[PDB]
Amino acid sequence: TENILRKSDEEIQKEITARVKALESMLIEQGILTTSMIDRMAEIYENEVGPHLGAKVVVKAWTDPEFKKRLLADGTEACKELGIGGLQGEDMMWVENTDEVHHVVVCTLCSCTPWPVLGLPPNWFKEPQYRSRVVREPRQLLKEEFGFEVPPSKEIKVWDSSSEMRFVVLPQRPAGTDGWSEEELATLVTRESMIGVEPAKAV
Amino acid sequence: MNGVYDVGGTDGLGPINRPADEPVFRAEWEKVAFAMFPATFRAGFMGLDEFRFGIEQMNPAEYLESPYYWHWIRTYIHHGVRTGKIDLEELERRTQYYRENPDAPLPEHEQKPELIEFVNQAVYGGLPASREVDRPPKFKEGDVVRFSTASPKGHARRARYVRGKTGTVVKHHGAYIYPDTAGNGLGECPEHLYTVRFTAQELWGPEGDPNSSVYYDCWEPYIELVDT
Ligand SMILES: [Co+2]
Repeated sequence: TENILRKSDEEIQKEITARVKALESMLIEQGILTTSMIDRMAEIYENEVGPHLGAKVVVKAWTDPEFKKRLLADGTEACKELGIGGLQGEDMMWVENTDEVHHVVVCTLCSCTPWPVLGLPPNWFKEPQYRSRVVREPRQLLKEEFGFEVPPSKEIKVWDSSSEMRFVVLPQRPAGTDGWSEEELATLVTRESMIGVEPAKAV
Repeated sequence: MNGVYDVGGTDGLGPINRPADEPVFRAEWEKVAFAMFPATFRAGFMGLDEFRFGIEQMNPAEYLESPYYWHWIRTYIHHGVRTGKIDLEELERRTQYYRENPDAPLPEHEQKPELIEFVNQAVYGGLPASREVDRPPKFKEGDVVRFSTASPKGHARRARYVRGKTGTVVKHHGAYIYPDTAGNGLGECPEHLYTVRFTAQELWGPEGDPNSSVYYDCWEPYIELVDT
């Protein structure tokens, strides 16, 4: 939104860059931060940990009734079966979408998300607009922002992750996918479908 | 604290800004900001709850429109100063130095295998906040409870929109680090954790969706029994 008091994005970026490089120089001299540490954290979340991991969990649940039960019973333990877990995903509780219920996740108090299965969240998920509105007008928000229309009669459960427990949505399996392989099914699972702002891809 | 950051239910923040696609890190400074998390954590600048409290104390206007990772930088500085690990004056001088010399080098330093070890361990092993306590859970599934109307001036996870509201316990997750103490440098003091369900009508009155409910996590002290 317009704010006549705000500097240009270019000026904002130039100031932040200098402030961060300055702080970085100090932490480096203190011996608690190094360039290899920086590069390692970045490579992990730019190429290793992402929503493709959550997709693997979803497709296994879609094709393994027993795994699905275990997943809904104890998310952290189930995902460990696939070597999936870790930082900010130490405690996961998966919730299943059905014809009677739709789940949507948010962190109104900040921006928490289960990185081990979704990777670092897109900026809109961490911003004030989505966080403030989703717990108050979830149906309208889903329609207006994501073009996702949830029938009035269908209940919308909004999960506000205020603790370290991380909620992840197990989207319903799209129709027309009988007998599909886990690899083929994975193409339908999106980060958005596991947040609940969109259903898995149709067709 | 009753900070602006507690946005759940706030009106007028505007439409969502969502590009078709975006990189994990939009600029090099963001990668640095991100990596400083495990770095300062290992260095004892702060714990996770304190980390959040530092961001909560930001200038509201700055918080609402600044890049997300800038919030991280503010909390690092906040705790660096609090713990006396960061000299604000030196930081200001260096900031000006890098403003005038953006391509100037960073200080010479030796790489440290233990820092990489820390990163891999934290990422793949995680930093579990679950803890064991001697007391049994006070509540159970099905209990009807009321969320406290307390308004701590320090850190807490008591969204203003659920205070004084009545809901039903959905699940007991065991005990975890307690924000109200941890975020204020008072220790983990673990408390049992529960997910509680609140109908939209209870939260928003008539303006609430007739067929929606919000699930919010509550540490034991946050709720008191209404009906078993
Ligand atoms: Co958060």
